[PDB]
Amino acid sequence: QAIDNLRASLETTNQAIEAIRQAGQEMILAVQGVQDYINN
Amino acid sequence: QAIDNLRASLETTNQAIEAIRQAGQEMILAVQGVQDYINN
Amino acid sequence: QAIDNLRASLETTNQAIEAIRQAGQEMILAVQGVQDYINN
Amino acid sequence: VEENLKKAEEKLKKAEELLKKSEEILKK
Amino acid sequence: VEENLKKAEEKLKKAEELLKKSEEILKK
Amino acid sequence: VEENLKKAEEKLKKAEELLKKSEEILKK
Repeated sequence: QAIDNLRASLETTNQAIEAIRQAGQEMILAVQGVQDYINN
Repeated sequence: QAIDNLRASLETTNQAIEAIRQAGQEMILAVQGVQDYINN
Repeated sequence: QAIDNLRASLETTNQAIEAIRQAGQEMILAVQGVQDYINN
Repeated sequence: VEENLKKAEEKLKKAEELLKKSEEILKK
Repeated sequence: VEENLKKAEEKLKKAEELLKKSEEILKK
Repeated sequence: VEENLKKAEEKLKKAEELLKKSEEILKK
C-alpha cells in the first residue's frame, strides 16, 4: 500500500505541474497581447 | 528505506513546484504592472 | 521493480519541472524586453 | 490580456490545491 | 521578446512530453 | 515590475536548488 500511496501522490503532483504548464501557456498569450497592443 | 527515500524526494519535488508556482504569481503581477503603466 | 518504476517516473517528472523552470526564465526575459522597449 | 492573466491565476490556484492533496497523500 | 516567448513555448512543449512519459511509467 | 521579476527570479533559483536536492535523494 505504501508503494500505491507514492504512486497516487506522484499522479497528483503531475496534475499540479500540468496546471502550472497551462498557466505558462496563458502567460505567453498575455505577454503576446501586451507586445501586440504596443506594436498596433 | 527505499520507500522513505522516494517519499523524501517527492516532498522535495513538491517544494520545487511550489517555488515555481509562486514565481508564476509574481510574473502575473509583473505583466499586470506593464499593462497598468501603458494604460495610465 | 515497482520501487524502480516510481524512481524513473519521479526522475522524468523532475525533468518536466526543469523545462517549466527554464520556460519561466525565458518569460522573465520576455517581460523585461517589453518593459525595456516602453522605457526606451 | 486580462482574460489570459485570469486564466493563468485560476490554473495556479488549481496547482496549489493539487500540491496540498499530494502532500496529504504522502503524510499517509 | 518574440524569441524569448518562442523558447518558452518550446520548453512548455518538452515539459508536456516529459509529463506524458512520467504518466506512462506510472501506469506500469 | 522590476521587483516582481526579481522575486520571480529568486523563486526560480530556489526551485532549481530543490530539484537538485530531489535528484540527489533519488540517487541514494
